[PDB]
Amino acid sequence: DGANSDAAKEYLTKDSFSYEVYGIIAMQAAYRDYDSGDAKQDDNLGGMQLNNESRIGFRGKKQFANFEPTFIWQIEGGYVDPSFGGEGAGLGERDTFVGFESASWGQVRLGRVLTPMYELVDWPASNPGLGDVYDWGGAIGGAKYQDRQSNTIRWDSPMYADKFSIDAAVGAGDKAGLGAGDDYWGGIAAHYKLGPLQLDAAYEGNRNIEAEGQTWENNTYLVGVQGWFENGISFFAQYKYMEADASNGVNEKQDAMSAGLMYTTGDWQYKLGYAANFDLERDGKTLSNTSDDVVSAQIMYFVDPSAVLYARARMNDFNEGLDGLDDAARWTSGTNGDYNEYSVGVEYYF
Amino acid sequence: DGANSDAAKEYLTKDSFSYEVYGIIAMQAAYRDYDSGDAKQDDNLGGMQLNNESRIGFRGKKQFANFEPTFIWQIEGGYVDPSFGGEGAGLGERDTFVGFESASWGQVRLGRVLTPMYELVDWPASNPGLGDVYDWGGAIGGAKYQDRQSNTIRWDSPMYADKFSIDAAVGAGDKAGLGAGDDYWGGIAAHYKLGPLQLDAAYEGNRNIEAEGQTWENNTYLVGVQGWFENGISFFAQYKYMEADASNGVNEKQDAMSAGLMYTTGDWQYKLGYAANFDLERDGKTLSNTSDDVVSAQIMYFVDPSAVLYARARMNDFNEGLDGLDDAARWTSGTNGDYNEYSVGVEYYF
Amino acid sequence: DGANSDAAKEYLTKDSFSYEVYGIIAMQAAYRDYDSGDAKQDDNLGGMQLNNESRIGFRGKKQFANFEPTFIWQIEGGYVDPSFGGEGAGLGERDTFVGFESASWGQVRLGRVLTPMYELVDWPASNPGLGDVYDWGGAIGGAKYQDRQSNTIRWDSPMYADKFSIDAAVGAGDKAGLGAGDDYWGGIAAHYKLGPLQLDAAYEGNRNIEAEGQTWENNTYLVGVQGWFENGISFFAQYKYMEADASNGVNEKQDAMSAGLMYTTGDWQYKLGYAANFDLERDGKTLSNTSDDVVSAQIMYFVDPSAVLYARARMNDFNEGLDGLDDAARWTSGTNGDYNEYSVGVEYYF
Ligand SMILES: CN[C@@H]1[C@@H](O)[C@@H](O[C@@H]2[C@@H](O)[C@H](O[C@H]3O[C@H](CN)CC[C@H]3N)[C@@H](N)C[C@H]2N)OC[C@]1(C)O
Ligand SMILES: CCCCCCCCOCCOCCOCCOCCO
Ligand SMILES: CCCCCCCCOCCOCCOCCOCCO
Ligand code: NA
Ligand code: NA
Ligand code: NA
Ligand code: NA
Ligand code: NA
Ligand code: NA
Ligand code: NA
Ligand code: NA
Ligand code: NA
Repeated sequence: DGANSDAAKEYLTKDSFSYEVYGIIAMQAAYRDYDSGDAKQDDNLGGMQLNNESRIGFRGKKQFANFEPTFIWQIEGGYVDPSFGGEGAGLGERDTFVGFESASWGQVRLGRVLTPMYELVDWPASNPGLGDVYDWGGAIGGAKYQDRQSNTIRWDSPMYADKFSIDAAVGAGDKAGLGAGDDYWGGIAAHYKLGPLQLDAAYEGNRNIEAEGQTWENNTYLVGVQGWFENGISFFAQYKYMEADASNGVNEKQDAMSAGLMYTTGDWQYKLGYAANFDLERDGKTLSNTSDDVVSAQIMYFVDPSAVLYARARMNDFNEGLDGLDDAARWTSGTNGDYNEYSVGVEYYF
Repeated sequence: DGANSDAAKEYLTKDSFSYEVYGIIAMQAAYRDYDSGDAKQDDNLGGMQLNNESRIGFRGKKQFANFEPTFIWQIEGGYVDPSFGGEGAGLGERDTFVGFESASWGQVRLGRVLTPMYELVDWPASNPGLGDVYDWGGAIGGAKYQDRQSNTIRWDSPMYADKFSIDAAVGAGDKAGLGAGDDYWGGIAAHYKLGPLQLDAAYEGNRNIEAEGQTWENNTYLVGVQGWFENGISFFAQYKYMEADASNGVNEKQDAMSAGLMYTTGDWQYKLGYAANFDLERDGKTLSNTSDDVVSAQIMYFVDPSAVLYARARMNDFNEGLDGLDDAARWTSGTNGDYNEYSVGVEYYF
Repeated sequence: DGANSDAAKEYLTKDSFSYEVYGIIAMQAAYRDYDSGDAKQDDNLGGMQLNNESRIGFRGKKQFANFEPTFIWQIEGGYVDPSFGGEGAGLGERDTFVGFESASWGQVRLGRVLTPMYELVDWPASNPGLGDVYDWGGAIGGAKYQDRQSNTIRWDSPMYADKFSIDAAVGAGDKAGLGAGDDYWGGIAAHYKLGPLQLDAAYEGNRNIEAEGQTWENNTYLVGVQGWFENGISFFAQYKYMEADASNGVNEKQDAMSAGLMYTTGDWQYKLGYAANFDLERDGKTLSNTSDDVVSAQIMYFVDPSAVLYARARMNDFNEGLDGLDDAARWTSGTNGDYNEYSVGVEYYF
């Protein structure tokens, strides 16, 4: 089977030992206390779980004899036993790609990677534990952006003048990746280092998204700043603007923000985070109680150059629900209800 | 994505080459002869299969610079192609955990591990081929015990005075691990070395088990002995007592036993095994024909220090069926009918 | 759980470092242009995808102290992100076996391997991109052959007199592997190297195949020739004859062929391929328009001893459909409709 059967194994010279095994060992013991309005649902969803986000990966680089740009590849496994999921992950569930790099024009990757917009949403703005609100939270229809996405081509520019970089990507959408749709998206992000500050801007457009009986277009915009000061204080702040248009003329808009404050001293880092989605507006009308927010606190100990220990507490306050354009409830990260979470964890890199 | 995204890869110093790849290569060619009472069911269930229980694992240890107890981790894949199943296993389907160890207080593991009770049920008492009766066999409702279980914290004591050790564990149940329940369980085992003998006792309690339209509590108790004699004879014997209470007032009790005899000489080991479940009692009344038993013989050849070859033959005689508390047939390991199995196998450890 | 619990890990001497990690990094960017007769279906199925056929494997050999023939084993992962599928593959989805080998009598493998017949169908006769027609295409009922198959024992002879080799195999069927049937199959292939030519012949019989409310018997025969000339010209040609007999007395026949021409000069290889399935005959009557064919062109660049780059174009013309013996449509590789495909790709072996 496959594009060339096992011919590579029969005719090519094996490049023995040209790989690296790597892994992130990551365990979070997390107790969730839900307040959904239903005592049984709270008992099911809440309680103590172990969130095992350990993963194994393989990666390598190769200088082909007949081609100047260096070939790069990566295959990274999924989380081996996350909370709320069964055990076991396949290889290739996380960033998994081939590509080429050259110091002059940067790096082009093909495969499964983070979109330029999602990368900024994810880090720094989803940490610590802000992601239920800022990453995959929100009430807007269609697809505000992809996150980790297969069938993508992504270009990461060089760091021009040691100060300015661009990431650009296009790819197939989720249904298109199964031969079940013709959705697609394109995106671009830019970063500018201004001394102790970094400026970020990003865009993503999704097209031909099928949902709630309509076809959707989404456009999402993001601006952010990150900074670190000499007294050990650092911060980030991000503003995010989401627009969606359905094929029946319905328009939706929602915006969001995320901010974080960190104090690093010695082997310790203290962190506070806040994120909110504001009320969704549909066809000029504000939908009441469609906002979300989360406040988070974290203390982290640099127990080793390769590892951290941390404790975290957060409070999620979600929207009360809304209907999509087909008169059914629209799923959001608030569907299961509000909760608080107390957790301790370890992360280790080999 | 995740509790801390890809921050570990970005900010931590990679602890290169600090891992081990290990594996058990295990293949059993097994012919089954079923006598279910339906000739077509016999043809489907029976016949020759290959039972590929090979698996790959990763593990390592790390002395963190700022923390005295040693960090340990393991990620083990599932069986790559077992009999009666499709091919392919993910990483993390078997014992997969992080933990800490210190010579004074032993070892604590968090993740997916064997329960204290199941570890004794599994070894030595399920071997060779006694498991259909003694491990997952039985007629009792609820969950008599978990076996390999995610969302567990397990403490293994040191071997005090070269004689006495304890294993204790608590964890979330199966539905709770999907956010769909609040089942939980706790267990404890103790081992006492009296020269050539070892004494074993174990307990497990499961709570809030949802099954057959009821909520269940289970309590399971186990006592056993194992012995090694230098004329080459070794043996084990176990008695197991299981009780279950449903929320509609039903009580069930069942007990079981397992015994094995071994003669080891040179590169050879002969083994006989026997296990039985006795009649289930429901509400003080014994249910007739709800018992099971199995007799097994095995010859094992130590073909290498790292590997064994073995041949095995066993006869399973199962219960004749019983209803659960929702007036439908209760699934047991006897549902598919009686069978004999003849097999040869290899196991190899790298 | 398992035939021997975790006893290997507790009692056997670990053969550390007796393993190899290997991989094929394989990425194909493929644009599909469908002409199915329905514009929506054309839009869903067609478009650009990445076909990531990268996979990771583990393999090794061990000379047992007490056994002459060398022990061999392999565990190979599946495709990490193929087109039309989700991401993630388990270990063991591809060739995964244990076995023994000796220079005198060849090699026996137990586990998941290609059948002798399928190996010739796959390479050379399905390349480049002829497989939709010649590999899993075709309209005949039952199972014309297995491809990669679990529960197999396969014997590969030595190359006698440097000229003649045999592969023979038997195994359980797909439902038998789940204990849901008693299908099985046997096959044999032979190869003869006569100067610049290689001659190939193969047979496979499948029995007790359940499909379309019937039980099927299949017999498939194959003859082929491959040639390599010193001026850089090479070719292959293969003929395939398939017969099937259903348990209600219906008989079916179909034949097929595949041919390819290659010109290799320096670091370049040009390739043209053609394959066709001819009209199916059912109970002596030809069913019109049940034939398929494909024409394909490829240019391949040997970018490295370990890697190739290639570009490829093909046009698939499929049958218009047919009913099975239960009066429902019989699925074939033409069910989704005709299409053209343009692609570029890379393959790399480490
Ligand atoms: C849980 N039963 C599994 C069965 O689902 C399958 O293994 C799946 C595997 O096929 C899935 O992968 C498959 O389905 C994915 C969506 N869930 C998309 C990718 C696809 N290859 C993995 N995500 C999980 C394994 N347990 O085959 C092995 C098994 C044990 O029988
Ligand atoms: C210290 C380990 C020695 C274990 C030896 C094996 C013991 C075999 O005992 C079997 C007893 O037979 C049980 C009959 O059923 C008992 C009914 O009472 C329990 C209620 O279910
Ligand atoms: C060394 C032998 C070289 C082989 C060349 C002979 C093969 C030529 O036969 C081609 C026959 O094709 C005729 C029609 O193909 C089948 C119908 O097409 C299906 C359209 O749906
Ligand atoms: Na719960
Ligand atoms: Na989990
Ligand atoms: Na997506
Ligand atoms: Na069978
Ligand atoms: Na199997
Ligand atoms: Na369980
Ligand atoms: Na499409
Ligand atoms: Na895919
Ligand atoms: Na098959």
